[PDB]
Amino acid sequence: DFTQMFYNQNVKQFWLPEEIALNGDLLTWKYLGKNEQDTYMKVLAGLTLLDTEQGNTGMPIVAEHVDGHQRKAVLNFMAMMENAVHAKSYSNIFMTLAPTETINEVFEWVKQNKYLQKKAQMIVGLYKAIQKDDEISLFKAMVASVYLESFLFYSGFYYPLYFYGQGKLMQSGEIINLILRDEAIHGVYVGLLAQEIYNKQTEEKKAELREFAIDLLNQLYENELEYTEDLYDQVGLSHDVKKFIRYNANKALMNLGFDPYFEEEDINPIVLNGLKATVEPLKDDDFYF
Amino acid sequence: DFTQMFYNQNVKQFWLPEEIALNGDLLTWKYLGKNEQDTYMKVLAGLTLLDTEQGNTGMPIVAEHVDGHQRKAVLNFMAMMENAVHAKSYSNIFMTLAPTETINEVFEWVKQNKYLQKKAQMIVGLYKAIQKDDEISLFKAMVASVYLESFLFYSGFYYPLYFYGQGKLMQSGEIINLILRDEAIHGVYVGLLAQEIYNKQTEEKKAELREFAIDLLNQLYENELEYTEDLYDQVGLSHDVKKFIRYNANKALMNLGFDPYFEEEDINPIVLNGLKATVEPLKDDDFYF
Amino acid sequence: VPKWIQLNNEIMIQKDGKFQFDKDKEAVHSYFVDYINQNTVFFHNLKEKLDYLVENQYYEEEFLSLYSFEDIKEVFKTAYAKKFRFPSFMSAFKFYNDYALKTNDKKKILERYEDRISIVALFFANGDTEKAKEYVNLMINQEYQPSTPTFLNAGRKRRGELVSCFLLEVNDSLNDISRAIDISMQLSKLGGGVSLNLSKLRAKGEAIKDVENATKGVVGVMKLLDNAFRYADQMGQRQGSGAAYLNIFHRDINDFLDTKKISADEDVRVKTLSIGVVIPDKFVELAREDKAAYVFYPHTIYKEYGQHMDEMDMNEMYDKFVDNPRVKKEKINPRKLLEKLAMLRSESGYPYIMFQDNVNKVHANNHISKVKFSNLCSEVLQASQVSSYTDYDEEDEIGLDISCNLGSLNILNVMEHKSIEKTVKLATDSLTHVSETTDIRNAPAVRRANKAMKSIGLGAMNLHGYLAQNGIAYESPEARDFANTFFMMVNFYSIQRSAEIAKEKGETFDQYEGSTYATGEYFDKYVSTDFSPKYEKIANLFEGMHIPTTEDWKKLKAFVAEHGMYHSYRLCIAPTGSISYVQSSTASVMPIMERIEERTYGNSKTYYPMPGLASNNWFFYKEAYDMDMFKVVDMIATIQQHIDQGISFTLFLKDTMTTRDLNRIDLYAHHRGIKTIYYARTK
Amino acid sequence: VPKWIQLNNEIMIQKDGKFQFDKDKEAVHSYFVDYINQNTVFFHNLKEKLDYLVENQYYEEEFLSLYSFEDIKEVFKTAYAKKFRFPSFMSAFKFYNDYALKTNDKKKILERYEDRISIVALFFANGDTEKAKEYVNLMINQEYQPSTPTFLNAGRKRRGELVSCFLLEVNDSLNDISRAIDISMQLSKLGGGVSLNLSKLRAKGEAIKDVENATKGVVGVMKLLDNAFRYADQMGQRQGSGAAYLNIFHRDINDFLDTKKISADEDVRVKTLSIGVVIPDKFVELAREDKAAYVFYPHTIYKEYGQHMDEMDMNEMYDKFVDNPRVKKEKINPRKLLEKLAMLRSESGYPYIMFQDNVNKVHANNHISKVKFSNLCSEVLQASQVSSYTDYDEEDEIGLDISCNLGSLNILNVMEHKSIEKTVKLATDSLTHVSETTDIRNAPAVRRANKAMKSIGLGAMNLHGYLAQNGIAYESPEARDFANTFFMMVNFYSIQRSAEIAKEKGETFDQYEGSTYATGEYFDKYVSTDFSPKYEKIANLFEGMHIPTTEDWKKLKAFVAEHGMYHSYRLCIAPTGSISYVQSSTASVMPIMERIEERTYGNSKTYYPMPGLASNNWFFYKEAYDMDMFKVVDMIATIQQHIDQGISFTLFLKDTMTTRDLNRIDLYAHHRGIKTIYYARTK
Ligand SMILES: Nc1ncnc2c1ncn2[C@@H]1O[C@H](COP(=O)(O)OP(=O)(O)OP(=O)(O)O)[C@@H](O)[C@H]1O
Ligand SMILES: Nc1ncnc2c1ncn2[C@@H]1O[C@H](COP(=O)(O)OP(=O)(O)OP(=O)(O)O)[C@@H](O)[C@H]1O
Ligand SMILES: Cc1cn([C@H]2C[C@H](O)[C@@H](COP(=O)(O)OP(=O)(O)OP(=O)(O)O)O2)c(=O)[nH]c1=O
Ligand SMILES: [Mg+2]
Ligand SMILES: [Mg+2]
Ligand SMILES: [Mn+2]
Ligand SMILES: [Mn+2]
Ligand SMILES: [Mn+2]
Ligand SMILES: [Mn+2]
Repeated sequence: DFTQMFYNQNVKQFWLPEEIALNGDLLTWKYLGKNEQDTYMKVLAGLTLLDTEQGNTGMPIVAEHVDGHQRKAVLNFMAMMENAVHAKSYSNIFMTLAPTETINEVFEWVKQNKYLQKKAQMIVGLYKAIQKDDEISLFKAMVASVYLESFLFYSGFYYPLYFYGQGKLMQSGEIINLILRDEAIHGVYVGLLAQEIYNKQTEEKKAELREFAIDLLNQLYENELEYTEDLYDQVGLSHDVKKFIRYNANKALMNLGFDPYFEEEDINPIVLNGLKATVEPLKDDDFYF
Repeated sequence: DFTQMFYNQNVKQFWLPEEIALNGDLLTWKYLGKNEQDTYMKVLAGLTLLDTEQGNTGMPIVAEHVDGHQRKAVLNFMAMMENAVHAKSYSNIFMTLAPTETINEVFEWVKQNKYLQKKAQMIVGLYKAIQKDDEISLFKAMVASVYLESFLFYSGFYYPLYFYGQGKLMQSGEIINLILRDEAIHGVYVGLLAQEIYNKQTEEKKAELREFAIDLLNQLYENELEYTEDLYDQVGLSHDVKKFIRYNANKALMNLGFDPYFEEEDINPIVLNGLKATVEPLKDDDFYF
Repeated sequence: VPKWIQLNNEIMIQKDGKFQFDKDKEAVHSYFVDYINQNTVFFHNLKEKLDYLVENQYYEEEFLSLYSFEDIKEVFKTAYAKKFRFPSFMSAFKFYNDYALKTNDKKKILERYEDRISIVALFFANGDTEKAKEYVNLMINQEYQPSTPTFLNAGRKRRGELVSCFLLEVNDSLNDISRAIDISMQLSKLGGGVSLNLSKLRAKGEAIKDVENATKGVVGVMKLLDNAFRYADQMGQRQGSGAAYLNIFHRDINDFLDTKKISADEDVRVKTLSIGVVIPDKFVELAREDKAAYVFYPHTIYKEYGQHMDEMDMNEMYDKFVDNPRVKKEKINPRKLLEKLAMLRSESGYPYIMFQDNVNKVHANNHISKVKFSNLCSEVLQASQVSSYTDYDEEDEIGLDISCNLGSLNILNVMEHKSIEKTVKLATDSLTHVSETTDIRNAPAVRRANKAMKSIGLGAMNLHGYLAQNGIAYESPEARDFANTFFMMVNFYSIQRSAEIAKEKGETFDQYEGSTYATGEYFDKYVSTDFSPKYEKIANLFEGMHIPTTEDWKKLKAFVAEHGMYHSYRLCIAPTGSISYVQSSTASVMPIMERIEERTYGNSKTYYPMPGLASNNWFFYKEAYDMDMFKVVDMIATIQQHIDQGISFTLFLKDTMTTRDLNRIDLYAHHRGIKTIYYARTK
Repeated sequence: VPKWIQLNNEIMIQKDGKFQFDKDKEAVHSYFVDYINQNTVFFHNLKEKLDYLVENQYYEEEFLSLYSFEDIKEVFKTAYAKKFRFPSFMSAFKFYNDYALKTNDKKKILERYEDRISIVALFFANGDTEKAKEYVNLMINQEYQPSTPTFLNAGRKRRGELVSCFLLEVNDSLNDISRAIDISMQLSKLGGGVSLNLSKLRAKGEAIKDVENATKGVVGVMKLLDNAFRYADQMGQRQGSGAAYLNIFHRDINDFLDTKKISADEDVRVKTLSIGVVIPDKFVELAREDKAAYVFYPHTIYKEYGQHMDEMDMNEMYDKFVDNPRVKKEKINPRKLLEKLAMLRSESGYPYIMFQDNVNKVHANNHISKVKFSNLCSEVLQASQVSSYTDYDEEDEIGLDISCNLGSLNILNVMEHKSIEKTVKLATDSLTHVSETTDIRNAPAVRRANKAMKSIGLGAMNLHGYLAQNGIAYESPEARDFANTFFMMVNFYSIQRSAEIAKEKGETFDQYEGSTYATGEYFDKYVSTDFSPKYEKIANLFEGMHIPTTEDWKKLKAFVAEHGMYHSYRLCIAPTGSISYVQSSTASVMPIMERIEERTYGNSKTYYPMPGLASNNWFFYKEAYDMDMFKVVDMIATIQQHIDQGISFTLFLKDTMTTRDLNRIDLYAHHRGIKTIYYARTK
């Protein structure tokens, strides 16, 4: 009911890194404090590292196990965007803002970081556990994918959106907004594929899959809180970032056809500024009574 | 030495079939004989099948086994083109020119056609035989992919080109030329990757790999002859198409770094004729003249 | 969470396997002892309250100046002597959130229920203290409920208009289209729902002065009206609601319907304008016989005959249209169009269905005009004459644009008090007053029709509540017998009050002499058929009340012949959406959607049980979706035989049933005499 | 492919390294030997042709009845005696595809160029055979070209209005907004481009009847107007074109601008509504000093001062608005707003820029009103008074809505004939006749302002063509010297003709006595500064023609003082889109965009070289994008100093230049006295 519509929306959102000139960001970058520059670098590396997993494994593995030519095509398109567009865009932002030696060090740090690794390996673990012709294991991986696309990225997206909403780092913020817009549709699409599997299950199996999804969400959420304090306490933003994580967790759940887990909260206004019944023919004698 | 330039070439060649309006072919299509329309539909259906498998299976699987994020980005982009752009374009052509029943019938015809099933069996079999960290199985699949890109498509491409060259079906022909332009660079790129693996081998191993490549080519060739006769005898063109596929077989061998295998012949000259703005802030000196 | 919210949520917490309905009552007490009494503004006496409300531009001083303060004090004391208590939390909540007068900053409550009722009664009486007390007793007993515009806005300085619905006829011209857009914006600014008949507009591909294929059809006017209603949205408080009605024989009928398809493009899709389809008996006959039908181009018909396509009878002129070469037409499949209607109603609940011949076979004012379309709630069915809005500096020919004032009888309270006659007459007087004091300075046809037709709408609520609280199944023949008798009584006393007003004022409505009231035809079925209850239980229900017989109807017919009727139209059964909460009544004559409804307000959730729901009457409060729609159609037809205008008839469908079932329900409604069908709500 | 199309495409085929320009001439012959003569309806005599055209409702009887048939035949003979030949294929193609009268079946040609010119001349003369022959000689020499409405529709029964530029003032009310929508629809129906001033409309979040946050702002009005213009699209022939102008100090200015962003949502973006921004000198001063500016809520200013924000001088009112607590305002960065304007113009060419003080420091009718906005082409700059459209059955207060009369001098043809005076006076007479014969019955303020102001727009075209064919670079100081002298003579003879018409008819335009013409201030710079050419080449160009001196200007000033002036406005330089093809001229006073333009008609390609383009003048025909925009601004300001209204001034930018360059061009235009900036076309 939905793949051709998503095909259309995906291909019409096509873009390339070269379209946004990045050099003018240096005019606001130079005015940020060390903690702001440090947080930005670390957040950016976090997003880059997670998105690489999605391009190399997450999207291609789902495309491999999903049946249907049109679904495979949409999934291929999404994998292409991760590897050919998003990855080059993150690299471009880095090369503009930091010298080569600084980039290498930030990636070394974020590569060793406990909270980034915990979530990266949790997601990758579920992708590696998919078994041929087993729709339960595929569903679990789709849940992981939706959580990455619609939830885990957002502790990171917060900061570029925060600057973007203030008139700072506008070129890289525009790029991030385009990336985020792609991840949103990726999350919604994979969510619909997961619901299709979920709806084929018994009531007991459904309850079991719901417990899986909520348990996974809880593990990731508790690690996100730690990840958040680790990066954002030094710039005083953690309270507001936490509200943004919960709001996006609720969107991820709704993508999977589940109820929101967290109470509704308002979001930081600066970040906000950055952001058929069955047809049956008449058989005659239906006109007579 | 080459991936970056292929990356740039692939992304700059990006297109969608919807860019080409097809209603202009309606009259030249209406005017073709029943035999001509039948061959044309079947030819494009055979192409659709090849691109379906190249997009679903061939390109993603090669991407999985080839090392390097940039090489993977090129291969992922090529995969997307196969199933999200190329395979879909044929349906755009079908939906314009043919009624639904004729479309349904031709897709049923691909499923039961023995030559098309044999060529798919052979090519996809080699893709699925790739073993992780086994460069020889990978080479064999890359040879198969080059043969699909640079040889097997051409029994199909002949007919749209033959019409384009006579000023007939020129909108459909424009789509086909764009597809052909893509496959030519896909065949070269995969050819270069295959040569990388071949060049690592002992002379004895190389001799075996040439045997594999030539045996495979001959087996595919013999099947393609029967396929060509089956499609083109009713339009009187089988001998001409055969010359064309031999010509392109030599190009496939060359893409693999091998000498031409078939003698040169004169190809139908008709077929040969078928071939935001940057923002600066306002300074205080810009307000005075 | 508030204490009353917890008490209201305690209803669903079952005790000994039964719902805790009594907890609801506790909630109201809490809602008053913790919120309403603390948030109310108290004065030393009524004089200070009235002065504060008058000088602070809360109340109009003119209607209060017609009474001495002693009379106003007596009226307020009469209102408060009843010691009215809201039996459910949601009744009081809905009144004090939607209808009670608050301060400018909306931080305090200035009007209680008794204060609002007293103000409305004083406005109704127009200087008569005894009449004001009668209105106070009628409303505090909750026998009669003025419509949401009248109840909310009566006697207020910052008020809008007291008329709920407006119906506009749009002539086939750019001047008329622009005037219709202007009048729609003006009336949506006044707060009323606007319905526009687009059947006179020529279809797409018609000629504008000899250049052919030039018109955008009714879809362009639909887009213009949709943008106009979006712009005029009651100052951003309530979304601007409009209705477009098109005859099913219009050529644009498909494109019209395509405005509501969920796959429609943005250049065609219309989202704030409801759509209604007017189906003559000819279309149903063609669909029944499976003969291919023809939709027509209105401008060609107007050129050939000098009259609009919807201005004449299609049942007698369809063959002439088809055989006329100078009339342009397109072939359609009427059964396919019916299936498209059913599919559209399943998907979105649109279009409204108006069976034109069912409306006009009993329409009393066919001489003035036939009813060609309905209102936004598809219950107003009145004669309308199109206006000729000419160029600037040229005099406009002002026609008749329908507009009536709504008011609902609470059937349970009316029958409990055994006061059908008194309630009907007082409600008719109040609606007559609302019509008389209504003067709209930007809708000329609406103003002229209000002054001439003097049409009012007297509805009814709590039919299902009364039936379930008296142990009568809504689908039972006993319920239909009760509806027949009760609404015959309502019609009798409404006609009697209209004739009495005509006698006391010496004037009837315009063109009354050509109506079936003047000729006596209207009373035919009333002077030959007896509508007394056929069941002993219903007769006992009507005990203590004089049920009119054929002799009383003959006397009323003679009285009307001697004196005439003041109102062209008297009875119309509106949906009565939110004001039914305050009256503790089921919505309109429709069956209840659910026994207990869960509604989310703010961050809290509340449960409203149906009025009088309990263990002994749980199964008598059968949900509408579980009911046979054919028996609901039978009930609505039984009521409709005594209602001169239409009834907002919502269809309640299950997800399992197909579009064929919806088409069968529609065709049975047409067969049974149903005038209009409001909504197809699917569970 | 037709033979003439092959001969036209043979231009690009280079022989001896040169374009075959002369081949174009051959194409014309083919286009007449193969197509035009074959499909041209011929009659035995002109009497039969005129009878057939009148009887078949092609022509009007009234204008032909003013002459005897002998006089009409003499006028036609005078037209045909020139033996006019189109020099390029595109000229004849554009005339016979856009302006030549065709049968109802659109397969035969009823009007040749001489026939159309004779008919337009007979319409202009209004019964004077000698005047008709003078008009025929003017138009067949191609010295003067009536605008597309006048040229196409003059003398035709099936026609739109002869005026297509309309400026409407919209007052801050729902009645006025609905009337503006209606008038826009009526004028688009007539075929005119409608510009609406939205500055008087209160911003989003303002109060309606003392309820807060109720107004939708000017964006909802823009949505309504966009829907109205989409609906009214010349009977489905051309896309409905409308413009909206907002003052930059209006608070909605960002949302206004946000209507043209690509990222804007469907409920925000207007697609068929052009937007223009009025920029007072105060905004430029605030941006220059980098002081933060304030955008004001218009309704609060109106409540505080009793006048609209755009009705008072912001230079003296801005500080009082800021310091007034009862005036609501929002903080903005004027430099950020300028950068947003430049970015939007780079993306889409919008908005049009109106420098209010540049217009009003030379405006002759500031006593009537200051020029608050411009037209759809951003060249009409006239005083306008808003109208108070009240409710129904209430008298409206009709103001002044601008509608000027377009017509363009062909500078090359005018100057080679040494007939600046005669051409200007005859064009003024024709424009006066068309203004007097215009009667719009659905736009009251437009009709009132046409009767009172009698404003006409006399433009010029082929400036770059004339300069290039005379070996003068468009950016050279000699070109600006020629423009200064030529347009000073045009202004002199236009004022002389206006004063002569005022003396003959004994009447001036309404409120002329308060104008700077009456006080003699307008002639100040003309009685002190000599505008004779400063270069010998330009003086030799003007040889054979009397150049008005300071004494001549003093005599003209005395003549205007004694007799008055008939036209409130006389000169405005319109873009002249398609008539420049028929006249074989470059468009307006703009520099050429391309030396040879490639167009696609049907499935065929066609090539139009600029008029007179050859190898010798290839370098002088410099493309507009390659030119320095500062020198183009200098030339346009030089012309503007002699034009009472504005000039359609399109910026021609390269893709390399950024928004800083666009802002610099805009600020230099403001500094140099440019009144309006039309478009930012990026190559
Ligand atoms: N259900 C209700 N509906 C309307 N008003 C109510 C309701 N419950 C309480 N109130 C208001 O709150 C007040 C609280 O008084 P309550 O009903 O508890 O009894 P009381 O103090 O004995 O007096 P009384 O019942 O005679 O008014 C009432 O007098 C009335 O004004
Ligand atoms: N360039 C042109 N522009 C306009 N009309 C043209 C042109 N060329 C030909 N015609 C039309 O075709 C006719 C034939 O012109 P041609 O060049 O053959 O010689 P001619 O001496 O002008 O002819 P005629 O006897 O028609 O005056 C012209 O009279 C005119 O009506
Ligand atoms: C002007 C206009 C009219 N119409 C349609 C809508 C109206 O219902 C219909 C009548 O327009 P009219 O205002 O009646 O046009 P007219 O009077 O000049 O033409 P005629 O003499 O034939 O009546 O034309 C459009 O669809 N688009 C337009 O732009
Ligand atoms: Mg008309
Ligand atoms: Mg007002
Ligand atoms: Mn990504
Ligand atoms: Mn993604
Ligand atoms: Mn391919
Ligand atoms: Mn390929």
